[PDB]
Amino acid sequence: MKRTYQPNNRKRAKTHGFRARMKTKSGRNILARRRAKGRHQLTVSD
Amino acid sequence: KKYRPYTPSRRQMTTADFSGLTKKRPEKALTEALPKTGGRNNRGRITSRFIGGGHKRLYRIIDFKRRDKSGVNAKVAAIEYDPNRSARIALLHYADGEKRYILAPEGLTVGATVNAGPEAEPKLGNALPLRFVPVGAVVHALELVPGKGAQLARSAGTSVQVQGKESDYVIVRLPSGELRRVHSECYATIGAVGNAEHKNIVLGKAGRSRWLGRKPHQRGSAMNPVDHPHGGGEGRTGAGRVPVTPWGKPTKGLKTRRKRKTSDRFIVTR
RNA sequence: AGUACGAGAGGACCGGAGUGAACGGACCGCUGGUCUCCCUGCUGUCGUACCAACGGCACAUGCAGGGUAGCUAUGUCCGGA
RNA sequence: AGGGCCAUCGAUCAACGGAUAAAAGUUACCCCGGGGAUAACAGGCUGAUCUCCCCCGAGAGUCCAUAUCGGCGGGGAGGUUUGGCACCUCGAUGUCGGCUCGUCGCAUCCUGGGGCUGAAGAAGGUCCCAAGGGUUGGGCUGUUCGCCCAUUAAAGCGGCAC
RNA sequence: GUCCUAAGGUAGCGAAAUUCCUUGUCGGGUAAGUUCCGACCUGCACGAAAGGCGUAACGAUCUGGGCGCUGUCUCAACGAGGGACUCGGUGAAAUUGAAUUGGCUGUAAAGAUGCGGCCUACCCGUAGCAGGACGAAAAGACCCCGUGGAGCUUUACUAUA
RNA sequence: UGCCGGCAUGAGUAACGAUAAAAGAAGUGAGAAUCUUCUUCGCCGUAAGGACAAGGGUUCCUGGGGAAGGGUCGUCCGCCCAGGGAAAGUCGGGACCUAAGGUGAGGCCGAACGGCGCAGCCGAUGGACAGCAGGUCAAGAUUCCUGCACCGAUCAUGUGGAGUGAUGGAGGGACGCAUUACGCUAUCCAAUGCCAAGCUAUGGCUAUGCUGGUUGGUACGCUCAAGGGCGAUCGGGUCAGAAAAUCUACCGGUCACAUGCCUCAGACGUAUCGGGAGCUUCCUCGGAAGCGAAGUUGGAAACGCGACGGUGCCAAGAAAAGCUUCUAAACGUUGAAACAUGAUUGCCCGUACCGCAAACCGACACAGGUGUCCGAGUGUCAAUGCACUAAGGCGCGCGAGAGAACCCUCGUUAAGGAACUUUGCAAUCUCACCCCGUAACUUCGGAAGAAGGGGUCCCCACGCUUCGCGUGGGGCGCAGUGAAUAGGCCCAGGCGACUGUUUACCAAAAUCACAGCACUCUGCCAACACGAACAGUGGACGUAUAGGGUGUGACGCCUGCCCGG
RNA sequence: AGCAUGACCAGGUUGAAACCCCCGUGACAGGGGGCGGAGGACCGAACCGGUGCCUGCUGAAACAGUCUCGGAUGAGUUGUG
RNA sequence: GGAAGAGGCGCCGAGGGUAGGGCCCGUGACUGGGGCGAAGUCGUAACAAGGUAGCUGUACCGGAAGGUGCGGCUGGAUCA
RNA sequence: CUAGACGGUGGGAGAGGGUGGUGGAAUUCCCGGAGUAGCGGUGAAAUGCGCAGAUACCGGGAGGAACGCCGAUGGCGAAGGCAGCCACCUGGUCCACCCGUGACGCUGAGGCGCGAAAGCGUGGGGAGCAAACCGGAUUAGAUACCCGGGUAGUCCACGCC
Repeated sequence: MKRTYQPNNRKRAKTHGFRARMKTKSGRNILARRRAKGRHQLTVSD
Repeated sequence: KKYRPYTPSRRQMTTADFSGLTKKRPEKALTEALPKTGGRNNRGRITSRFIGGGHKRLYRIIDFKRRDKSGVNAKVAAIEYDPNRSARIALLHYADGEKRYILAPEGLTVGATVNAGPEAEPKLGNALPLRFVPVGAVVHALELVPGKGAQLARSAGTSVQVQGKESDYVIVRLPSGELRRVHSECYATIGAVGNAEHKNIVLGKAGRSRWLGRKPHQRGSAMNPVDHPHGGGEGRTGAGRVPVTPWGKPTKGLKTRRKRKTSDRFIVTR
């Protein structure tokens, strides 16, 4: 039956996918909360 | 076994109890358009009201009566039920520019005349100043808006007796608010309702309307200790003339003062 | 033993052959099942072109019945004197 | 403005070393901290109440102590009668009952040989001795128990965290 | 008569999914009951709208019986396909101080097998069984202690839209 | 009672996976039982088929080697290694339209971040083909070979000889439910209809006993329109579809139900060339295979095509590109466009693998998993329940013996049929079609498709008989739809008026759940809801026999003294 | 839950309202059936969810299997968003 | 050489049973109603203006006979 | 053949019926007004309204239902039942002038109609008063008779006995 997620990630593009933290300015720092903030790569392009 | 006409009030059949709907209609294809509109159910970043709110929205469309006239000659013929509520809605005619839904007294076959003109025809008419009330029969088009004029949209009541003529110039009663002489200076279309009672006429069971337009309710007492006191006994209620979040179940009155209702007394209901 | 006893109903210290119980085994040859391949009975499908005639499937005999060598109880004998 | 000093006044705070002037109920949905050094179900020191015997004279037995009991009370064995103890058991031992395995003890529930019998027989009434054996099916209940139906030589009592 | 008055019991049922006290008291069903009913009424502390009764079908709700059966219980009986045994490979986890790891009766913070005193076995392998280690798991979460938390409600002290 | 790293022991036992049969010849070589060329067996085949949907991305191949994995292992993998394989103008994105909703400079407001929205883009499965069957290797197909449809398309000549540019109103694509048939073939079935490769000691027949095999769209016909809707030249919108006009709308004649707007499978329905077994051509393995014959007759279901076809119901069923509905400044007289035709086009990406599938999610290749299209068969009221073969998938991550206790699974009983026990859940029993036959209660439509009685196969005087039953003489077995398919029955007492929810894994009940009525308030740019933000709409696009809270919940009679609090 | 586009339902039984002729029938209410076609009806496949035993809790899997039901002309169910 | 007993038989039906229906007598713990007996209980609508002139029709209450909404009626004595 | 029954002409009578506007003394009250201390009601009193302006008095207003006078031995009327203007429709009734059809009729468990007030239901409705319920008060006792309120109700449609 239905799991808890399943494929198809539209709400991880124009919302929470790479370039979608400008729509929410105080999300830009959130996007920048693991790149220009601390070590490590990112989590949207592996 | 009484009114006009066909009420599906099945006297206990099979999962379809005493219904109650429709009438006759010539059955129209489908509406040409439906200006602006938009939708329903919820609004303002939130929701509001947790009672009713089905699927099918709109359809109703405006029904601006007579903003102008000056000479029209109409006719009337077809008709079509449509707005959110079961109430029919007429069909008008003419041939000039717009349509504007118009109102509908009682039903007609193939004829009429119409004029919408100050001093015109005894039968069905529209636009005209206000002092024109010798008898004041069925209205079904009352309205409060100087230039504009519409108001009601329901097959319930729509019949008001007009008072005399004294100072402050006040007349006309209203659907269900006893004795409240209103100030007045507009118009309507003066006509019946067509299937009067037909507005709250009972249904069979539940599950073919309450979803299918509106939504499933017959609740009360959240039994929710937080903001909902009603609920926390062996099975009784004891005291507490409370409704919800202490909103006073009883009358408690309300709106008063106001523009109008400052010379529009007598509004008590039984 | 219809006695000692009992004025009347009835009925022993001794043992005697005799009927029974859950209760030890045994035994197949009195009673029965069990038998999943030995046969007959029947509907549906196929393989033999096709037919008397048969096989694969229907719980690992489909359905009605039958069945030995074996097993055990209701099968029979013995058990405490 | 104030302070201290002389002295002094404001709280059944009568929770009276009170400590704030200042405040309720509820969880068998619970989570944790520990726990029999903080209960309850078994043992356990104990032996209240439990089954059984002992003392002579009042009273039944026609009178008449003991065929059988016994006003009042007196010595205890056992103690699994509902418990008094909170000793290790909360790094956790889950009521009771039901089928079956049941195997122990005897004070003996039914035989046996014996004391007596206010017992003619038939059949019992109480006691002595040891285990050799053995002790149903229905009704209800979760049933320990219990009474109701017929049987049964009779349908046990204390075992075992009943 | 009067206390209380703020008032101050009627439609139905009445050991029925309200009776402690008792399984009530009479009666049907087989012999019979903490049961099903028919009533009586001295119904712990039933009822008026979170009702009372009535009331057909229908609801994987409790109780009585019967109709043929369910052969459950008595002994249940025998057979099968598959696991328990011959052989090739793979074989872990929960857990745990350490085993020349028999018992009594006793003793011990009394539930002792390494303790007392006594008796006793040729040592080992595997099949099978539960009385056994106070069986295993989370340091009972039933409870109490804890000037612990969370959760809900009430006019608890009080904030507050 | 730590944590990781390693050695451990439970111990070699339990177990190899749904218990849905397999033997072997032979290839190979390192021996071979599970590979390969293959005759025999059986399980599924509304499947455990094939294609489309998500997924994995490397599945598929030319094949190759065990270190390790597939819980034996193995000369099998989709392990590991280089290469090979999904060839586009029309099946696929966009651009032409769109419901949740997101977003949208200005703006409606918020302490910022922002929330939202006017002109808008998106966001979808969604509106949009104008070709079908053959010739294809190691894998790919309607793009590769052949008879074949062209929607608008690239230019120019020939009836037009003159029209036309926006968001469009159109007609309409815009379809709700159910029934009935008034239509239908592929496909299926009647095979001796056409042509035959040829026949068996089996016993038996060689002939009305016999394997097998034989149409397709482009095209259009009083032998395709079965079936649903009446057509046209004069005047005007006593003032707006932000103008006009050949859309809509209404008034006066001559046609004025004298005439048509409209199709699923046709009795040329065709040009086509494929077609049984094959001479076998082939190193006479692999199979590359020359060439080639029957162009026929009806009768069974569609969720395939009529399918706004009809009546009826409504809880009253979206705005919607395109042949098609209409043009203003301007454009326009001899050329701009609609016409016929040669020529010309749809861009990159998938089009290969398993696919309700050990390979996609369950810590793994664990007996789990949900969409879409076909869906041979006789038998059977239908039957996708039920037996078995196609095509196709296949013995599943094993193998044998002896098959003690016991153990899960199945069946059959003497003696009683629930005495068993908390109560027949379980167990196990049991419930054909046709006819006649049929209650207390009852809102009579029911309670019962009740109980009960006869038959239903076969030879036959015989129907609408291309298929049932039927007045009869009768045939086999103990019994006859006979295999499989299946309400247990009845009275009564407690709760609920039955369809709905779920203890996501103990527990689905008298519990909540329905109209009716009971208390109302709001009564509008409304009460209320979320929102500090009112912006927002829900309410409804409504203003009341309307909605938010609260009570029981068919219907029938009724519902009360204490407002001290 | 709310929003949209599509979708799933082989039959039998019961077969009611509408339509029609007749009629004891003034009007006319009403009566026969015909077709009609209704009803969270009937068995129950697919489809949604489940009342109880069973194997088994390192078992197949941190998760099931076998048998009995209703929804099945709809307070039905569903793909994706 | 067509044959008696009938030998196999075809619906009748005696007769027993498993079932659904109606009917009948008795039975039945409990309960509603009518009369009997010292006229047992408490009060007293209606007979007289028997304290509302009288019954009744329906309807609620309520120890009871009864209370109250209105109408018919003369079967009401009398001077409303 | 017309005495009966039947229809014609010409007139007249009324509270016969269904519908529509309503005429006004009505009486409870909403409001302003004048603006004092009681009103009310029994045979004696009171719940109530009084210091908030009660009782009453002028006007504006909401309304529902009733229809004095004529009214008497009255009329309509099968009968039940019905006494305001007008109108659409309509029933039964009257003599004279005979017009003719020419026995064409009177009754009749069964049915159809009516269906006195009230009483059922759906929606409406509400001034006056009224079952239940509730007050001051009789008396020993008073769910009667006085007074004081009020729900269905007395009210329009339609289906019941």
